[PDB]
Amino acid sequence: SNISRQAYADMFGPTVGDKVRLADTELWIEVEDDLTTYGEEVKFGGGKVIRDGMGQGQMLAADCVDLVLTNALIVDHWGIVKADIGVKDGRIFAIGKAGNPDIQPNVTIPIGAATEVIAAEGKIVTAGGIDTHIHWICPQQAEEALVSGVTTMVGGGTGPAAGTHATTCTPGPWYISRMLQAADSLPVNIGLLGKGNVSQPDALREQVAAGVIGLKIHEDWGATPAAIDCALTVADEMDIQVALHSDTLNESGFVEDTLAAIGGRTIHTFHTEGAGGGHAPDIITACAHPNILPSSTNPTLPYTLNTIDEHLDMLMFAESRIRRETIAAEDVLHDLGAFSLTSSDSQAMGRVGEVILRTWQVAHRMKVQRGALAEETGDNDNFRVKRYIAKYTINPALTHGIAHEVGSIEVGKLADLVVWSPAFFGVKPATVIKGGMIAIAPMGDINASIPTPQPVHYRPMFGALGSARHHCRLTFLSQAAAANGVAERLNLRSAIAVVKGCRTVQKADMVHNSLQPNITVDAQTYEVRVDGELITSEPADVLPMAQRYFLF
Amino acid sequence: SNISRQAYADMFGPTVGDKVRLADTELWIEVEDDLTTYGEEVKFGGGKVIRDGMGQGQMLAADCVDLVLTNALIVDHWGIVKADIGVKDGRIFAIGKAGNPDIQPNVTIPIGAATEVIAAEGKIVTAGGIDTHIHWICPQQAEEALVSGVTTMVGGGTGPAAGTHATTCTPGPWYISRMLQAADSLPVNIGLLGKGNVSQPDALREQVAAGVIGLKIHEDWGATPAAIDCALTVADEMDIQVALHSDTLNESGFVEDTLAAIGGRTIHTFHTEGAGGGHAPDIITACAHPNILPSSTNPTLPYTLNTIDEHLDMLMFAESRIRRETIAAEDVLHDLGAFSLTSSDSQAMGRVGEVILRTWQVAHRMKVQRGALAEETGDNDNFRVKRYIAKYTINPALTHGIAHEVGSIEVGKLADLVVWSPAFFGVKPATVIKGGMIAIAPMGDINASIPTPQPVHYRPMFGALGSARHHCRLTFLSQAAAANGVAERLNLRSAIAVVKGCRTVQKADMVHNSLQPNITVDAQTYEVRVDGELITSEPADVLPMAQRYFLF
Amino acid sequence: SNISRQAYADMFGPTVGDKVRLADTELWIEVEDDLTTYGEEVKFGGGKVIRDGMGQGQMLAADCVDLVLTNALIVDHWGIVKADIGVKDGRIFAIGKAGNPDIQPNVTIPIGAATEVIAAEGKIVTAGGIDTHIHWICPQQAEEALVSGVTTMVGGGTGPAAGTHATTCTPGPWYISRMLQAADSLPVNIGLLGKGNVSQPDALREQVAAGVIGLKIHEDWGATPAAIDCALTVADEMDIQVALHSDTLNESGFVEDTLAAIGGRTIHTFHTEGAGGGHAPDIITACAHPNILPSSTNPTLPYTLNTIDEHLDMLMFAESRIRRETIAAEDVLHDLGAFSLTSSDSQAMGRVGEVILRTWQVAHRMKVQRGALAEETGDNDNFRVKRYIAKYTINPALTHGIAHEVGSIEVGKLADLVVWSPAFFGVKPATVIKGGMIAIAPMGDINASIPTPQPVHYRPMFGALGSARHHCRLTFLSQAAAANGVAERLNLRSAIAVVKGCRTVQKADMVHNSLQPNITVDAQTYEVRVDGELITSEPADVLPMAQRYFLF
Amino acid sequence: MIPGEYHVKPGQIALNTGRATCRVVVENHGDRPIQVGSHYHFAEVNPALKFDRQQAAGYRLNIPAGTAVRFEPGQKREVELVAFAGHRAVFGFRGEVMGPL
Amino acid sequence: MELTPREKDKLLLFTAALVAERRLARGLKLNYPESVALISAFIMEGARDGKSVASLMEEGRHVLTREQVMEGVPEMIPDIQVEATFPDGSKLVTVHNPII
Amino acid sequence: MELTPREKDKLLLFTAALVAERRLARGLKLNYPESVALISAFIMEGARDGKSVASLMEEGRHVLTREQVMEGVPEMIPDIQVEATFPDGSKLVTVHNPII
Ligand code: NI
Ligand code: NI
Ligand code: NI
Ligand code: NI
Ligand code: NI
Ligand code: NI
Repeated sequence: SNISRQAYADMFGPTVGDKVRLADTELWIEVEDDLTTYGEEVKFGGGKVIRDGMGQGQMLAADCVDLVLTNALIVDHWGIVKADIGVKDGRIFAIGKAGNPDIQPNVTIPIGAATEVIAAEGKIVTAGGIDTHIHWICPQQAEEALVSGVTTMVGGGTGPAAGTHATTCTPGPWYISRMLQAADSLPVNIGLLGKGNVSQPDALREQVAAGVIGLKIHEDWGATPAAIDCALTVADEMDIQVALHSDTLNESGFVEDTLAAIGGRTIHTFHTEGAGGGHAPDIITACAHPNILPSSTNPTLPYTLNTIDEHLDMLMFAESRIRRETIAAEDVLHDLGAFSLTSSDSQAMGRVGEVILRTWQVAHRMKVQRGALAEETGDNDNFRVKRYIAKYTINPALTHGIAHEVGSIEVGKLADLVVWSPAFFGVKPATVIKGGMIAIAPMGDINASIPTPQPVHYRPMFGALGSARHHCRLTFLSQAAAANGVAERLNLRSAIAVVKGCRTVQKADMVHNSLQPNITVDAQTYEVRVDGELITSEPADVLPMAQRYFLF
Repeated sequence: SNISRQAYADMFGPTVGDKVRLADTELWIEVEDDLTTYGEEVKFGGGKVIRDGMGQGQMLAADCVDLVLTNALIVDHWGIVKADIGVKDGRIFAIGKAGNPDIQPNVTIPIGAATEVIAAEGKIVTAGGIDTHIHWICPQQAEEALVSGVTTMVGGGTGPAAGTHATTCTPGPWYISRMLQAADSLPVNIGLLGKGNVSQPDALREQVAAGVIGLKIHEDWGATPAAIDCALTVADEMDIQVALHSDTLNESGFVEDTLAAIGGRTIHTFHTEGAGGGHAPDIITACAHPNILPSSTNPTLPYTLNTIDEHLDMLMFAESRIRRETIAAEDVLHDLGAFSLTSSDSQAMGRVGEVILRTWQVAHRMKVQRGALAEETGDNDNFRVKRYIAKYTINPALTHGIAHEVGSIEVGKLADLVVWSPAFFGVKPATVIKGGMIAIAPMGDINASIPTPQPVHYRPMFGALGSARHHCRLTFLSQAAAANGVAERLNLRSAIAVVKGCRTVQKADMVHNSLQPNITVDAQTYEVRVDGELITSEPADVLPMAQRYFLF
Repeated sequence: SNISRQAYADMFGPTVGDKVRLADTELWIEVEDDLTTYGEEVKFGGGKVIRDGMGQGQMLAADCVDLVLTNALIVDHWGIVKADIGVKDGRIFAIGKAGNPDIQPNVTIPIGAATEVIAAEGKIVTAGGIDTHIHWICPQQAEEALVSGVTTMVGGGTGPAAGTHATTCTPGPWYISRMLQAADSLPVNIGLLGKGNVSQPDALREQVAAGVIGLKIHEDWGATPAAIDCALTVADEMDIQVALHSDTLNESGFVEDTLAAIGGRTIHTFHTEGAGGGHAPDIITACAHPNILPSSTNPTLPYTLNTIDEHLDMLMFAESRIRRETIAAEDVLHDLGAFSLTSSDSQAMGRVGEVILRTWQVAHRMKVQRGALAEETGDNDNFRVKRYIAKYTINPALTHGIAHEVGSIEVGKLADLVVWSPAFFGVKPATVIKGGMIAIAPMGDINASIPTPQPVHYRPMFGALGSARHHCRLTFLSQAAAANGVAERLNLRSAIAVVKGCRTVQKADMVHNSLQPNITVDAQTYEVRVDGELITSEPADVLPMAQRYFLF
Repeated sequence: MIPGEYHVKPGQIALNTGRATCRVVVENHGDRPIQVGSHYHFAEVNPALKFDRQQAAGYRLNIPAGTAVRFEPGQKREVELVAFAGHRAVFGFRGEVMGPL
Repeated sequence: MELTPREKDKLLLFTAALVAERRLARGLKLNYPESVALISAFIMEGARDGKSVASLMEEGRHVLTREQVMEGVPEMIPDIQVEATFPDGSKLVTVHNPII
Repeated sequence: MELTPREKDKLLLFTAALVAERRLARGLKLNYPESVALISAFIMEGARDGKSVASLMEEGRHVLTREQVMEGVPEMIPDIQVEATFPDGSKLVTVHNPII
């Protein structure tokens, strides 16, 4: 028969050409494609399509998926498309048309008796976020982050210790082992960073051999040219990544010195703007280099009216570090693609549950201030949406060598997915899936007749329990630890994943964020210029994804 | 010497002939027997009986019980008697006279150095409830249920997924395995139901072989004659039970068709009244058959003034499903013994912590409306109490083939017991014991000098912790899974139990609830008649076990 | 250069000669020594000392500590000194001067890449408390106790059972095994006490062989001469300790009889004052004997205006047990060293989180009422501080044979440490470290930019999680259980420790609390006299460490 | 501004294009209501619905997926059917075909 | 009090409403969580008073108007559901389009 | 309401302040936790009202004076820090020497 577009959207979600506003921002996305056959969409419920002999077939478990997300609107770095998602064995099986081949056409995702269903019509589905700047100050951070849509956390720490408060470092074999064991209790994928500040290579190899997937060089432990060179030498031979928080005091040299010490070798620069740490006042110039993978921490994102005021006491010379000129420019550099990742810097000048939220706030503020990106096609912000989502998903995954397991909705990757209602996109998820099982979601009155009655607040699900958790999360290890049998020795219960490809990623590899601007910072005025033109922006007085959604 | 009856009751609880009001209902129970020897009762405390050489003897651990519940007033399907209960190795050792054979007479339960004591004088002790209609929407349901007095939960689900919201089904090997692993974390005995809606037997055998103890046929997945027949064929050969939620839409046939498809084979019918699902408007007629084991879900129990009003939006044709005529009759059918079980239907048209509470509310409303049962002897409601307690204990256990492990206070059964103060019977337990260890109980200020100071609220005890929990709970498996080594393969840590006898139970086997009425439903008026007489009842405006006990 | 003393204290904490007030009490401590080299103190942070090549050296993990607590002011039974503390492999490595031997002098604690740092300047560090009078009524007690600064808990129970409410007894093999398994879930070191009230030795040996490190003789189970003798005979041969709660009723004999039954054998007397239980009214006279190790429970500490009033209903003849004369004297006996330990008696006439707090309140009230101890040297309360801290740390450890593992800050002992801010000493810890990992600490807003924003309240850290917890806690076993393979049989996951030296400790072994007074109690008046002089004190109307720190 | 609002473009969607269809008059002769879903094999619906079962073989209701058509007792109406695709193999329902066709 | 998990959970709802109730009093336009909390807590009290499910379904739509809440909020709340112990036991109250 | 962990945690702070607020009203001199709770809850409301971080840093020092709190308390609180959702997102407010 026929059906009007409005009623169709109400029943199966939007289709090609329809636009959807992201939360309460000014960003609009438009469906680029729909992988269905009109009339053959699958729907669950009394009298619907997914019933024996109809939308559900007769195949055995081996020939059908374990889970199907129906009528999902995917937003990923590669596209904004409408499709069914199939999950099998904890991984993304396919993106296409679900159903029963016996009576339906174009079925690429077979639904059988062994298939569970999540109705995603009217919902936006994304990969789980990846935060690579975690300070393990307390375990409660994993729940906060998971609830926000972040499924992988990389960083270092031992708890509320002075070392960890300041640096993302898990110092030495003993603490590393202890933290690898504690990680099986947390519902997120975890990778650890050791202390890279030493001029003795063997002291670094021990930590890698013990289990760390990276090394953090921090000025508090001494970000000297010697220590930097030593860490990068070990990284080169052990295929682990290096994260840097440079010498703010310019004690051992200026920025050009650090860059020289690095010597064109791959390195992830933390909070490249400078407020969070780094050569004052020009550490931001690092984003011009091909070997530097630049990221921002979240408190400076985006530039608002109270930003500067709150930053002094949070620091606790401050004026050399907290610069309005570089803070204003950072937002633009993100819009242009010069800054490739966003991260938190949890409880050490960063908010753990605000990585995703703040990234969208920057995109919004840039659309309002600068208009459409030169790359936009059509009357939508599709490209700007792909550029920004890549910042907390695929790019972080590439920078740390875990893109082979997580980072995006592509076949064969771990099924770490987040379901969002368009009105709450980037703010409060409808469902957070880890390794194919729901791990946390909003849940109403436990004793109620339905799951919707108040009070509704996030509560841990079966995917966050005992052995089911162990089966749905990954603990990342360096290739060395993996070979030395660390997992068996510490008796780790979770699935193991090895990092690789940390030395070969370069700026050009960052999805939609590969710009290397000819950037300069004025030593006196602190003004940031690209090709001589001044880069700057205005501070927001009010932002979306804020007072309309939070109780406090 | 001599002692007056009132003082005796105050010191050791009531004896033969004494009556006790159940909570604030009109139901009174009378002690039918007392297994003590007056003067030789055991009591614990400073200067009491249970002391070395006196009430406590010299035997080794092997010759005495690990726990003794003293002076308990047991209410079970077989009797309402006063006695000491002995627990050994996590199981019910004996019901009789506890003490020391050296100086006391008639001792059948030896108390020694290895014996712990729970003072049960003045308290009512019952078997733990068994809910066979669980939707695993969230793990928090186990705590809610445990607190209410339910110790075994059977049902299906994977969490807050559309499939699970609607049906009690854990679809396929992968989810089944995942949920069996997650179950070791929950403080209740658990058995899982897979998706039975397929016309390919092998797709069903896989699920049974994977670990499910039953199969749920649900109209949302297609309750067709073909699918029904297929599930019952597999059940017959694998000794697992089938639970049914029939075709409400009458799409494949009317009720007589479904009944014909069943073909006299054993089947547990869910929410047999119809509101929760089933052939409109006469699925209730199923309770007339010998092979049908009928149960009700709890929101329609009992018929009250707000019942009809709340049921429409909870459904979300409604008028064909929500019928005052069948809802009013259901209460009576329970009083008569035509309906044999009560269950929740947790968060899918049912309240998880109200199975026991609502069952007693029905008994009360029926006593008030219909008076004494024809079976009553004496001026008490003893028989009506036995008929109703059987609904959420022994009968559910028989219907699903687990009566050999749990379901009642009989020797050799797992010690899943609930201690109640008469003023809070059926509402708020004093102690909930799992496998011989207290798992949850009301607990006052942790820092207080005694355990009674406010605030008192339910908190998890040692029986709900790590390995002690694993040792005090059971995970039920199908005989097939048990043989295939599923427990070892998934590395389940809890005790394992196998279901058996699911194909041989019939209506006649339901304790005190075996009536097969010649019931008819009027297609137009929806009136329920038994032998031509109209079955009906009036709705309550106020109920016991409600506003006097809850803060909200 | 030079630096003034005030600025020095602000930067590195106090040094030799400086005095610090303990919380809001009148007790002042004075630094007796400083193990640093002025100018070479280690400090962490941007531009500080602990940086590569500087305060941090080039040694491998094996040649440096895993953790260093910098500039700590230690208060232990052996001294009140300023020093750096080194922790390696979960144990106290050294107390001395931390740093890098390459450029610094007198370094005894090498800091390398594998070293984490806890800034302790301005903070007081102590050993974790040890409570040997725990009633395992609920598991929540471990968190309450841990937060207060107690890291080891010894006692008995099975949960909220009548036996456990009254006595610290885990009756028999089955419950003992169950509780040993449950203990891996608790973040404190645990040792269990079985029921010692039997006149059959084999019934006692079974319990020891099963895992208990001691036996509790309690009047509720019959504290008869026969039962007492039997328990002490087994203790003598199995090297386990006995704790006693004597016959209050004087039913089998008076105090002199019990003492005779004991026959000079080692025994730990619980609540030796009498209120908590014991021969009325003179059980207090036990502290005169060389084989008696006397302890107090905390509700009677210290004597205040509401003490007597609250004690009657808490008891629930009362007048024979609750005596103002003995309650007033108890405080003095502690000040003199006649009473050697303080404990709680958790939820059975004792407050679990107030052992440390109340011990300091007694010291304060005694300083105010009696002035300086004869042993004091200098204008400080150093000796009184050492005498009192020993009561809940080293002495309890010696009495129960675990002093080889815990009890004080000495090399080779498990690193169970508590960091305190001077303003909150004894009330609310800044950090509680178990086996070298922080297990609980105050933590602000999880989503905040720093860990300090409100609300700040105690939350579990990584040292309290899964396997990391198992690695940082100890389960104590009797030598017999250890040899019989109980740990492997029950599959205990935590580190195992064996008790030894329980039969050889005597009053003379109690650190700073070894007085054996010629004490007498008047049968009629209840007055306590030592050498004929009346011992007594006045009740406090207001105490420190109370209303200024608690919300309720 | 409305959070997460759609901006659906106007028009319609043609369903099940390129597929055989046929119209059938159906009458409910039962005393109870019957509701049929979009993808149910029409030839195997409740026996009380009277129509040409032979014509409805391998067909289902030509209505938007997941919706249904209801027939009250005594109700007679004309519905449009669309043929099954895929392998054109029917399994389940009343167990009348259980195989291709 | 022997509070069960559901009773303690409802203390969370009650408290969220005290927050919203105060802010409304200051003259602020309520946001999403505040609005849901206020209308919900109102229904729980209606049940404690003994009002019928039918009456509460209607009264609940008159607690807050579109002028007392932030823009977009009314559209974010198509309905509000909450259960409470009525004189005749626990019942579910669904308030459709509560804010207008 | 879909409350996140941080929102629920803040209900704890709000509630501690109701306790302190009542006691202050009775004429009692506030202790340490009560004082921290009162000033903190005041800042969270300032943000809900839309006051700037700069303004709150100053106003926060005028909620309680040394005569309204127990002895030693002012010295136990060198500063008070709390975060809340301002119109422009979450911000941190540090109030130095709030009690004088
Ligand atoms: Ni940094
Ligand atoms: Ni950082
Ligand atoms: Ni159902
Ligand atoms: Ni159900
Ligand atoms: Ni005692
Ligand atoms: Ni005790």
